Amino acid sequence: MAEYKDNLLGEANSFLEVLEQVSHLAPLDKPVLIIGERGTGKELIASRLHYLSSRWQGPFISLNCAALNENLLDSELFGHEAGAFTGAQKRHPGRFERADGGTLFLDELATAPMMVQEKLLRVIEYGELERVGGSQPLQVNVRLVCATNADLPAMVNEGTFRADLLDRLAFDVVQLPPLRERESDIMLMAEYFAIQMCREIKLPLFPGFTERARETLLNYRWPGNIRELKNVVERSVYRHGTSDYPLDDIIIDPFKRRP
Amino acid sequence: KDNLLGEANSFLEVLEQVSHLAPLDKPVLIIGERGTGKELIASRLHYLSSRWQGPFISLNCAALNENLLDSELFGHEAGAFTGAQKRHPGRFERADGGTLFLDELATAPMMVQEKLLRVIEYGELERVGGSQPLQVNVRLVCATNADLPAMVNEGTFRADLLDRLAFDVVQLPPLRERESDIMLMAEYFAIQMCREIKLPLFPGFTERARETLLNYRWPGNIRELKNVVERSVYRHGTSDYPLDDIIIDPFKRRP
Amino acid sequence: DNLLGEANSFLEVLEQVSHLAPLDKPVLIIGERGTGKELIASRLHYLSSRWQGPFISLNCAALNENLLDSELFGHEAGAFTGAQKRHPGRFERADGGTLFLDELATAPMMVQEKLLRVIEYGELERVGGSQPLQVNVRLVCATNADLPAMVNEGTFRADLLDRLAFDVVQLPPLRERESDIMLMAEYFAIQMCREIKLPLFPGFTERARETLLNYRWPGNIRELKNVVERSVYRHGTSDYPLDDIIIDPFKRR
Amino acid sequence: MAEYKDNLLGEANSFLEVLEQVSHLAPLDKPVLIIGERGTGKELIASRLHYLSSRWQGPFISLNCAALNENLLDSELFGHEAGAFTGAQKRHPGRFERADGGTLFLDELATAPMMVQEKLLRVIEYGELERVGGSQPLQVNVRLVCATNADLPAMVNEGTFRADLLDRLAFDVVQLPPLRERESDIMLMAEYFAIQMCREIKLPLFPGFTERARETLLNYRWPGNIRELKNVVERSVYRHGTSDYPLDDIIIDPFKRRP
Amino acid sequence: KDNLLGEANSFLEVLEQVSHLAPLDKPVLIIGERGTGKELIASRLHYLSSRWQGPFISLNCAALNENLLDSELFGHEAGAFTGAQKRHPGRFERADGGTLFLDELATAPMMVQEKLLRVIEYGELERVGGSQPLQVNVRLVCATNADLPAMVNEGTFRADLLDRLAFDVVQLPPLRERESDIMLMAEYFAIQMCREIKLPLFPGFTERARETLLNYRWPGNIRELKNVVERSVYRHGTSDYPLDDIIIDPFKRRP
Amino acid sequence: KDNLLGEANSFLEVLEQVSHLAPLDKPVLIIGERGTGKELIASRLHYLSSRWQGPFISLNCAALNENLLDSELFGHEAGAFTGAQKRHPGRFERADGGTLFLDELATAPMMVQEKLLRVIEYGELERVGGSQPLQVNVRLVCATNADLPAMVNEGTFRADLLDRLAFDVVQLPPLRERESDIMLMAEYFAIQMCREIKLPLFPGFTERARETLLNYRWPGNIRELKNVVERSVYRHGTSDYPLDDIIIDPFKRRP
Amino acid sequence: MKQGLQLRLAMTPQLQQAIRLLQLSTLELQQELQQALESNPLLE
Repeated sequence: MAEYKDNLLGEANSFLEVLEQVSHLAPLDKPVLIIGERGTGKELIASRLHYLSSRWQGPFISLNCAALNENLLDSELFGHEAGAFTGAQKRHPGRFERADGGTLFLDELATAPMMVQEKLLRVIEYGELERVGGSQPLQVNVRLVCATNADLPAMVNEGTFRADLLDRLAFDVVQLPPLRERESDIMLMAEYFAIQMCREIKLPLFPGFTERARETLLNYRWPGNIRELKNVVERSVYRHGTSDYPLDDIIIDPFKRRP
Repeated sequence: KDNLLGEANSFLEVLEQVSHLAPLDKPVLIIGERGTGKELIASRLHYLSSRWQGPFISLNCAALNENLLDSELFGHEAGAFTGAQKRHPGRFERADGGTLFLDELATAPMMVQEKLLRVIEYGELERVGGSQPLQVNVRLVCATNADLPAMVNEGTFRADLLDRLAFDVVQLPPLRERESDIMLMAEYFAIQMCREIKLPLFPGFTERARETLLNYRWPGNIRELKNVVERSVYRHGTSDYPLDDIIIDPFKRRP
Repeated sequence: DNLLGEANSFLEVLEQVSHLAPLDKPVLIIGERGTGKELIASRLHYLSSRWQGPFISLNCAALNENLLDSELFGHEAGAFTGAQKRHPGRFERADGGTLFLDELATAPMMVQEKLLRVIEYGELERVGGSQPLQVNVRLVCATNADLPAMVNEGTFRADLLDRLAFDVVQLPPLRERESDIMLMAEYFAIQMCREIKLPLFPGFTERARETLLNYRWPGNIRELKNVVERSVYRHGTSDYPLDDIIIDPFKRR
Repeated sequence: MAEYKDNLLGEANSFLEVLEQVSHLAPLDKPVLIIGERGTGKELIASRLHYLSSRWQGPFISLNCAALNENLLDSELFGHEAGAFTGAQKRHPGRFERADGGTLFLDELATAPMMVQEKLLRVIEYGELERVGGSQPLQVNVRLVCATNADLPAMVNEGTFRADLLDRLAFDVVQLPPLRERESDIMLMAEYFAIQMCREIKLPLFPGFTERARETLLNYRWPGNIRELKNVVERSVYRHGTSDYPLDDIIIDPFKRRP
Repeated sequence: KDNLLGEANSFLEVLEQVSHLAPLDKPVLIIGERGTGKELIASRLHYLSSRWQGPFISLNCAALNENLLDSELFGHEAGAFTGAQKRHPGRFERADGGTLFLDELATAPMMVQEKLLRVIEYGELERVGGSQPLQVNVRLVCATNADLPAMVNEGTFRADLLDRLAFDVVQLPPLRERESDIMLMAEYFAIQMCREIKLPLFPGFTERARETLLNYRWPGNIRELKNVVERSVYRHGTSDYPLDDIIIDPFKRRP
Repeated sequence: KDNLLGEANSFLEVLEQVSHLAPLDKPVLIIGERGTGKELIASRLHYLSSRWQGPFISLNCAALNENLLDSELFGHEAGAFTGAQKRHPGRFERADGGTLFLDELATAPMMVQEKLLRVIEYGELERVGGSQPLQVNVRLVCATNADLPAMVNEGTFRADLLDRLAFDVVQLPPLRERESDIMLMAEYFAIQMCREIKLPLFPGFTERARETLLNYRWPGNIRELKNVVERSVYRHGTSDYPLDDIIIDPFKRRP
Repeated sequence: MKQGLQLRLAMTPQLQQAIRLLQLSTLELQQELQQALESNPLLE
C-alpha cells in the first residue's frame, strides 16, 4: 500500500515534482539512480524511496562504500561459502546475499575501489551472486537503488568511475535540487525544525524567527540541504533565546569559536 | 539462449562462431565494447558448450583480494594459518569442468597476470602445504574491454597471459558499428521492460527519435540504449508520447 | 569540583556544557592540545541530572580486533565457549548518565556511520548483545584535535556531526590569557606539594615568569604543568627565585 | 632407461644439437639451467629434460614464484614443524620438503621478493632444510632444473637479479633459440600442429598449408617460440575452411578484430 | 651499581639528572646516542630509585607485528580471547611497580603511538576480557637516538601524546663531543680486551694511536667506542709493543 | 674444513685470522666476495672455533616471512593465537651456544634490522606473552657481499645494524684480486670436474686458456671460476683438449 | 583477506551409544538389533 513519510522534509519549488516523478517510477524496480547533497536530502531520498517502495516486507539494505575496508569487502559482496573465509562456520550470508528481494540502497561514497565497482557490475549483471569458493552460482534477486553526490559523468571521463559500471546501471538519473537552488521551504523547514527542537528540549514555546535572523539564514548558503540547515537550527536552539528576544543574535553558525 | 541479440549479419556471424566454438573447451577471448554484455553471449555459449551439463562458474578477476588471491584461486588446506576447517575447493576447483568466464580480465594485475600464466597450465592444484597438486580440466573463458595486445605492449599483462588465449578473440562491434537490428532489439527490450513494470505499451511510440539516435555514439553499446529508453519512458510517464523530444541524455540539465 | 580558570569565552562554554549536560541533547566540545577539556565534562556531568548515573568516558582510538559493531556489542560468536562476561557496550555502560567521546579526531570511517545511526535510530544488533541503543543519556564529544578544516578534509563526516552536534564549545589556547594558566600552575604546584610532596618552590622572578608567559604555551595547561615540573626539578630547591624560565626540556650543555 | 619426450617441439636447425647436448648433460644432477622464450620452448624443454632426467621415481616438483602469496611463501618453502606457523597439526611438508631427491623445476617468474631469493640462496648452499619453528635443521637432497627468459646479467647490473642468486646459480647456460631465428622446423612443426588439430577436431582431412600461409608464417615475428605458433595454428584451425581452399584467407592471427 | 664509563663534569650532571628522574616516578625521556647503553643507565637509575629491587622491562618499540596491547603488552591473562582462549601474562601488567624503559621509542607505529597516548594519560590500559583497567605502578622510561621534536613536527607522533609522555627530557652530551673519556674509556677497553682475549697486557696507545683516538670524529660515540675496542682487538698483535696506529677502518682495504 | 682453500697470501692470512678469532665468540663480519663460498669457510672455522663440538645452525637473513618475524626469531609460547602446543625454541635458540652465522644480511628488512638490534642485547629470549626473557649466549658471525657502511650511508643499515658486528670486517679477495692460487685452484677444480664427469683426466691439460682467463674479472670470485671450469670441461667432450679454445662465456651465443 | 585466518559443538549419551553400536560386527549387530527389537513396541 502507501507508507507514510517519516519527515515532511520537502521543498516547495521542485521537490514536490521530483517526488511525483519518483512515485511514477516507484512501482518500477529497475536500476534507479538518485542525486543530491551528500547526507542532506540524499538519505531523506533513500528513506522516501523505501516508503514508496512496491509491496512490503522488503529488507532495506543500506551500506557505505568507505566502510568494510578493502580485503574483506569482497567476502561480504559476493558472499562467503568456502572454508577459512569469515571464520568458516556456516556459509556467511554476504551483504548482497543477505538482501534477497530487498532494496540495495547505494551510497555515493565514490569508493576508489573501481575493482569493487567492476565486481558490483557483476553483482547486478543478470541478478546473481556466487559466494566465496561457491561450488555453484546462485541467482539472487533484490531491488536496486542508487543516489549520487557528485558528477558521475565527470568521474567516468576522469576514470574515477568505471564507464561500463555506469552504462549497465542507472536506468534513470534523478538530481535533487541544491539547497541554494530550492530556497522554497526554508521558512517552513526552519519552523518545523524549531518546533521539533522545542519538543525535544521541552522548550516552553518556540522562541520565534526574527527577520534579521531570517535575513541571515537567507544569506547563509546552506551547503547541506537537510543537515547544515538542521545543524544551524540545532545551534540556534542550543544557544536559545530569551522570551523577549525571539531570535535576536540567534546562533545559526555553530562552528564559530568563542571570544 | 535469452539475449536480445539483433541477429543481424554481424550478430548472426558472432552467434555462429560462438556455437562452433561452444563444443571446444579451449580458452577463448572476448573483445569489443564492455558494458554492452558480451558476457551474455559467453553464458549462452557455455550453456551450448560441450560441458553443458557441467558446473560453470564465472569469476571477476578484479574481485579477488591481493593477499587473498591464493585463497581465491585455490582453497586453504587447513594444514596452515590460523584458519581451520577450510579444505574447500577453489572457485575453479568448485566448478571443475564447467565454464569460468574471466570477468575484469583486463583488470588483472601483474601478479594476477602471473597467476593466470600459472593457470595457463592444466590442473596441478596444490593447496596450502599440499602433498600433491591436483589436475582438474575445466573450460576457460575470458572477457576484456581493453586491448590485450595493448596491455602486453604496455607490459601490464604477462606475455603468457596473451599466450594463455587459444581461441579467437571475439570482438564486439559497438552500437554504431552494427546498428542493423538495434531498433528492433531495443523495441523488444522496451516492450519486455514495460510488461515487467506493468506498463502496457507506448501509444505514442514512433521512431524519429530512434532514427536520430541511430546516429548517436551510445558508448554503452547495448546497456546505454536500454537505460536511456527506460529513462525516457519513465520521464515521459505517458503512453501516447511519440519519439519526439526524446534523446539519450539523462545527465543533461533541461533549459 | 575541578580547578578552572573560566574566562568570558569559557563562560559561554560552561553555559553550553550546562545546556547539553542537563538537557540530554548531544554535545560537541573542542579543546586544545593540553587543554584537558575533560575536567569541564566531569563538572557538567556532576551539574547534569545524571550525576549519580554512570560516568564512562571512552577514548575512541584503542579499537581492538574487528571491533566496530562488536565494540558497541561484543559478539565473539566465532569460537570459544560463547558466553561473554565482558559485553557491556558503549551505550549500555554509560546509560542513564553521560556518554563522553574522546580521541574521535582520528576515528575510523566505519565507526562514524554506525555512531551517527546508533544515536538517532540505534537498533544495535550483535550476537553477544543487542539493544535499540539511543539510551537518551546526554551525548558528549571532546578531544577535537582535528580542526573543522581537517573534518572537512575527509577526516570527519559533515552531515553526521552537523545533525549530531546541536552546539559547539571553543577553547582558546593558553597563550591567550596565561593568567588562569598561572592559576592552573599554582593549583598544580599545590597538588605537587601534596602528592609529589614538594616542600616549597624556588619561587619565580618577574622576567622568568613573563618569559614563561611569553612562551606560546602550545601544550596549554599541560605545557604549563610540564614546565612548572621541569623548573622545580631543575631548581630542586626553595632557596632562590627561579630567575630563568625553561623554554623546553630539549637542550644541551 | 630411455623415456621418449611426449612432444619434441624443437627446431631442426640447432635444437637437435641442443637436445644432444642436454642428453650429454642429462646424467649429471648439478644445477641445470635452460633458457629461451617464456611460455614457448621453455617448459617443453623442462618436460624433455624430465624425460632425460637421471634415474626414476624422482619428484619433479614444479613451483612458480608467482604463487604461494607473500607471507605464506616462506612457510611452504622451508616447511613448518612447530605450531602457530602451520596451525600446529602435522609437520607441514614444505614445497622444498615435498621433493626429496627430486628435480627442483624452476620457472622464470623473477620473484621481486629479494627475501625469496635470499631464502633460495640458503636453499642450495649445503643441501639442508629446517622447518618453521623447527628445533633441528635437516640436510636434504634434490635435483635442480630451471628455464629462463630474460638477461640475468642485465637484471643483475640493474639490481633486479641479485648477484648472489646468479653466483650460486648459472653453472651452465642453455638458451632456447628465438622463433624468428630458427626458421627451420617451421614447416615441420606447422604440419605436426595441423595434423594434431585435424585428429582432435575429427576433421576429415588436413586442409593443407598454402604457400601464402607459409610465407605469412615465415614473415610472422612469432614472439613465442613453441606456443605462439601453436596458438596461431589453433586460431587458423578455428577459423576453419572448406576442402576447396587449403589455406586461403586462413585466420592465423586471432588478435585481429573483424570488420 | 653497574660499572659505567664517562666521568666528565657534564657526565656528572647527566648522572645528576638521571638520579633526579629516579626520584620522580613520572615518565621521562633520556636523549642520547643509541649504541651507548642508555637503557642500561636507565635501569641503573631505576635501581637507584625507590624501586631498588624492582622489575625491568626492555619494552622494545619495534618488537611486535600484528599484536595488540592485550596480546603481549597488557597480555591475555584473562580468558575469552578471540578463537583460542587461554591465560597470557602482560609485560605492562607484570612489570607494574618495576621499570619500563622504552627501547627506540621513536621507532613506534602511529597506532602504537595512539595506544601509548591513552596508556600514558589515563594510566588504565586494561586488557581484552580484563574487567579492571587498574593502574600500572611502573615508571615509564625511554632511551633512543632519534629526535621526537623533529618527528613530532613531522607528524610521526602525536604532539599531545609526546607532551604527556615527556616532561623532563634531558640530553646526554656526546663522548665525541666530550673527547675526555676517550683516554679513560680507551684504557678501560684495553684492560677489558686484555682480560677477555687473555692477552699479556694492554699494548698501549702510541702517540700516533693517542692522537688518532683524540682526533677521531667518533661518529658512533660509545658505538664508536665499541668499534675502537674491536679494532684494537683486531690489531692487538703483540702486547709488548704499543699500538702505534689504534685507529683503523674495516672497510679500508690494506695495501 | 673441507674447502680447497687457495692458501694464497690472502687466503692463508684469512685462515690465520679466522683461527685467531676462532676462539673468540664475538660478532664479526666476513666481508669480501659472496657466492664464493663464505658458508663453507664459516663451517670450517666453526669446526675450528673454541666450541668446535657444538650445534651450529646458520640460515639466510631474509629467508623467513614478515608476519612470522616473531615466530622465526623466537618460539610460539602458544598462550595466544590459533597456534597450539608449539613452545619450540627458535633456530638461534636451537643452537644454544652455537654460531649464528649471518648470511644474506644485505637483504634484511627494517623490521629485520630491529630484530637484529634486539639480538645485540645479551640473550633476552622473550616469547609472545612469555613470563620472562631468557639470556642465551651463542657465537655470532656475519657474511655479506655489500658494504654495510654503504647501506648506512644510504640509511638502509641501522646504526645498531652497523654496530651488530663486534669485530673488524674481514674481506674476502676477488678472483681478479687474489689471482694467486689461480693455477692451483684451477687444477684442483679441473680434477674435481673430471672426477665428477667420470673423466679420468684431461690429456690436453695445460693452462693457456686458464692463463688467459686469469686476466679476467671473474666476479663470482670462486663461484664463477668453478662454474666456468666445469662448463669448459663438459663442452670439450674429449680429454685430449689443451687449454686452448676454452674460455668463460656461457651467455654469449657461440659463433 | 590477508595470509591470516580464523578458527570456529558438543553432544553426548544417546548418540554416543548409537555410534558405539556401529563400531560392532555384522552378526553382533544383528544380534543386538534382535535383542533391541524384543523390547521395542513400535518396531517391525
